[PDB]
Amino acid sequence: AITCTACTFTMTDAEFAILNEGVAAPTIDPRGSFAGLQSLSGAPITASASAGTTTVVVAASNRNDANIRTLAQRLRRAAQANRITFTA
Amino acid sequence: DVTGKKGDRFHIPNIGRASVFDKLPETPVQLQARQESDFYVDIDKYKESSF
Repeated sequence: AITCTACTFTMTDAEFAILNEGVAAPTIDPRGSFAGLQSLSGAPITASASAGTTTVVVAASNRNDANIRTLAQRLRRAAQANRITFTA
Repeated sequence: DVTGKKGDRFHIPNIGRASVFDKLPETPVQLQARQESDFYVDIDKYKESSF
């Protein structure tokens, strides 16, 4: 069984607010870059904040390749458009 | 040739170079303005030869 056990991204609160359309960490804006993914068991993207750092994780039962690929593509396009450094 | 001879200082404004900025989504373009200098030249030499 091929399982994705971790797909997490680390950001600053400012960059996440730019990407989540100005909304805070625990809420995912429906018009943001983290919305419009494939939902298999609920909300496919979760976000948390801790001391200026926002962690964005694909949900436990929503980690198919489509969600991972689309999240990576959205992050790349958003970083290129907004001139946000994407250091690996 | 300033033989018209109406004035003592002559000014020639300088023109600088514009900047280029990244265009971000949902962000207005950055407007650019430059404060430019000028080059001034004087009429100051008056020479004579007499006998």
